[PDB]
Amino acid sequence: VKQLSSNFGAISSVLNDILSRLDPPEAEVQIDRLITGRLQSLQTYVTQQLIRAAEIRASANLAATKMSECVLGQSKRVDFCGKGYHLMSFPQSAPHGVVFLHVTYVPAQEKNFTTAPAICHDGKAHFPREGVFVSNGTHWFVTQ
Amino acid sequence: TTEILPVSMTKTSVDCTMYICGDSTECSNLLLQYGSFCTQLNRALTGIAVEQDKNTQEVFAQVKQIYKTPPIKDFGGFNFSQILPDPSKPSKRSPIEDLLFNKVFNGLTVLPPLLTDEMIAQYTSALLAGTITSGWTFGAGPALQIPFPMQMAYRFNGIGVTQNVLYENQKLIANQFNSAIGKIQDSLSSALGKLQDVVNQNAQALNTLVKQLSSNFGAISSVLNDILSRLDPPEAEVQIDRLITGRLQSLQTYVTQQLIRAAEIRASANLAATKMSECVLGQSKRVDFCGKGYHLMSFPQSAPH
Amino acid sequence: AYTNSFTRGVYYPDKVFRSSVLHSTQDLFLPFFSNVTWFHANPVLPFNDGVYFASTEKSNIIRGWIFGTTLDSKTQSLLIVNNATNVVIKVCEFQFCNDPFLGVMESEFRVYSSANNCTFEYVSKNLREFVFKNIDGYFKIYSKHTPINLVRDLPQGFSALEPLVDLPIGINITRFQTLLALHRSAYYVGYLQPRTFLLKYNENGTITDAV
Amino acid sequence: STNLVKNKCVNFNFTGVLTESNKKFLPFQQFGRDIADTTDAVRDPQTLEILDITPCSFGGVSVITPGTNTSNQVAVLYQDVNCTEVPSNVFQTRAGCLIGAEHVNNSYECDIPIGAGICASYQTQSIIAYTMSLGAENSVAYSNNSIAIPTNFTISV
Amino acid sequence: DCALDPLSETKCTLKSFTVEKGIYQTSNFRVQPTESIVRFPNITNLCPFGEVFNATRFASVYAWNRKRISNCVADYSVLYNSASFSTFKCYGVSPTKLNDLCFTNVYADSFVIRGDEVRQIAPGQTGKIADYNYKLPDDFTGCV
Repeated sequence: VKQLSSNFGAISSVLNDILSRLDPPEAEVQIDRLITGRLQSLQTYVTQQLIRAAEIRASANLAATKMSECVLGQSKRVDFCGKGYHLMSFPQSAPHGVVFLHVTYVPAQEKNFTTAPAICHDGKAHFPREGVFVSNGTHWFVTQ
Repeated sequence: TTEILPVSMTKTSVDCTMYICGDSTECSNLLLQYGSFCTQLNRALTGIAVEQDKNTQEVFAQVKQIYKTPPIKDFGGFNFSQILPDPSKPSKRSPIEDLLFNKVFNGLTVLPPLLTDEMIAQYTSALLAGTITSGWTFGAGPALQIPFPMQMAYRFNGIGVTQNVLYENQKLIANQFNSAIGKIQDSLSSALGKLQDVVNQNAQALNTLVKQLSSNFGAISSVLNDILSRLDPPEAEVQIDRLITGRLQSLQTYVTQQLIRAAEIRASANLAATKMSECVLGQSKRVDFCGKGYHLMSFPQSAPH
Repeated sequence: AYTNSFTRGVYYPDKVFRSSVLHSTQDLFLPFFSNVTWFHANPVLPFNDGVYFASTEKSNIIRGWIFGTTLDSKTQSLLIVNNATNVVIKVCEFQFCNDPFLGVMESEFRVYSSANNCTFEYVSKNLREFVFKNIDGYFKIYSKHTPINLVRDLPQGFSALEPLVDLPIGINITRFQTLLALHRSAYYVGYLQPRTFLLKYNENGTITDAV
Repeated sequence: STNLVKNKCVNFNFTGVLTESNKKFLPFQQFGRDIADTTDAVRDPQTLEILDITPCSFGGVSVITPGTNTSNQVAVLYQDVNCTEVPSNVFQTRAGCLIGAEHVNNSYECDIPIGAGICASYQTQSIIAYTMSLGAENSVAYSNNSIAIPTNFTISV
Repeated sequence: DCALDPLSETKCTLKSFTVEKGIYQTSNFRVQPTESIVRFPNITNLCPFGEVFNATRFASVYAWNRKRISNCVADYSVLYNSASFSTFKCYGVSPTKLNDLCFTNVYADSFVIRGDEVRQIAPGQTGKIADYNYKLPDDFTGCV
């Protein structure tokens, strides 16, 4: 809008100032200047709107994928639906967008123990089915 | 295998008046009639200059602490000396990183990246030290230290194969990994066209912008000291305005094409971020997302941009 | 006989200094690999769009060249003479003979018999390339004195003719001949063509290579 | 007019600082030029020597403020300009010259980005500058056969 | 007042009274390029204008003699202040500052015409003079 008050090398910025104190033959040469200017500015606006729309589009596409994969799923992907281990998500709207609440599980309060991949017994090697072999300092124990 | 991903390009700033007028009041006074084209141009160039840094921070800054490796290094068969930071090297970089950075005027200014090459190298050293010692635990909270053989048994379980297969084949998997990292050095030395292309594109665009300052566009000369030193102000306006329109057009074209290139560097940086999250901060079951085959682990190394 | 130039007659369009760049220009340049008329020591040759003149000789046989329209009186004629002393340039209506030359005692000078209406008057092995050109009455001569290891044969290599004299007289040159020293006690003729040349320069400003 | 004004951005009638050179020439060269017809040198018309015509000194000016709702103090960066030709605290940065901010030796998280590793903050009274912190530092207890296991936990959103 | 301090200039750039935290380009710094000096070798002479101007006689438009009057001080300031010539028609260049303007070579097409045939000679407009006697090309860069 603020471009509508520039001469661009014209003699006013009003078309009721160029037909106006000037005469129709010389009026073309001052109207065309205004026309070129205003066309340029309108084109620039439209190109920049295309360039901004291309980015709102990528944002919306990520929003779509994540609603597929975090509300409507549980995601094993690392750092796609929060930080930690993904449990669930909830969407909430926002004026021109969406916010999501990421519910994740975070482990805490570690304790260092000793291990080994394997246990020998009766001449055989045993490996844990779904855990790890830890020791309390004496007896060996399987944990998740 | 390797893969090259451009994350940033050069941040440039143009002084509209200094590119079109070149310190001449007559031109500067004629330029004011065009309104705020020069303001919209500076805005657009600042708007891409800032996002170039944002790309960098969203790719590399995925760690809270600066992890360091133990001084005594026994990884049960894996020797990672070619990808660890070397103290006697420039910028405390890794041997592989060394090879990567060896392979690849008038209102015109280039802004330095907020982040130096040293700090990117330290981000990588942190990520690397975290993955070789704690596995994927540091990417979900506490860095629980695990023996490297145990970590490799879990990634084997992750691809469906039993742990005994790694435990009875430790020394061979060891040698094959070492030999496969041995070929990377030579394969890269004999590769980073992705990176070379973005630099070449930005260079050619700057070069065309400067070369446009020697065209008349329908004027009598290309110098403002050849229309003010050779003609009275009345008739000079009808020749300066010609140079003005043409230089505005060329500047606008450059900025539009820079916005279009920035949109594509953004997409590349976003895929680098997602992949760092899925392939070094975790193990991807995604077919062909972190390599060809069954993904085991990834390791980031830095390249100029 | 005819011969084949390889990369010859590549003069500096003009002055300003240029460091190692590939400035592409477009001037009257003898096209790369042209057909140079091999002469031996002569008849009047046309001037047309400039004349390339490679001279391969040790003893001074080429004793200057005559230039002009009718190469005689009624119309002015640019005579460039070279003697045991120095160069005598003269644009006057002369009386050039059918064979304008000089003898070698040292009794010489038979070129002409008259010298009326004298507007311009100036007075003062080894391959000698020369480029003549009268654009807008400006006789820009270009020269390259590069010592060869042959006798009278065109060598293979590159040479950047450095601009020499420019005569602002304004004479119609449509023909030209060669003054030679006779005995009392081989040159090459090419024609320049509008040619686009990617001129590769050096940090010292020298055209080291061209395309 | 006068004689050679070596090393001065001057308007010459043979603008730019009249630095000198040591290049050669071929007996005729008039002035000097380079890529995109940029007058980068000249066969000096009088003493027949080479002088490099470097364009005049120039650069953007950036204003760092902690916000008018916190303070009205301001810091100024002259972009990629040597801090000796600007016209307290003057501090030289790979990104130009910074005036109005004192350089400290701590490292914090980045607040206002200057560049080349440098950020600025309204902390230490006045504007201060520093090399930003990548982060804190966690060490590890790796041996060859020792594991850590979490005992309690936390749900986060 | 947009020229007091950096903060006021920042306010003026943003067109606001509350600036939030960030970093804002505000203006440019340009070292003064003054002391205009002349290294041009002075010609220190005088171009004989009157000789090729108002002489004893002139030529016709069929045999106009172009006199090369150059390599001297071209004082056109004295021609302008004398104003003894009805027309000056400087097409291509400025005739007021033609004295200081330094060219490489200047001509002097000397001929006489009628008062109606003085308009005929023109860069573009053809006629009994500019198409049959003395033709003035459109690249005219001198002064009639």
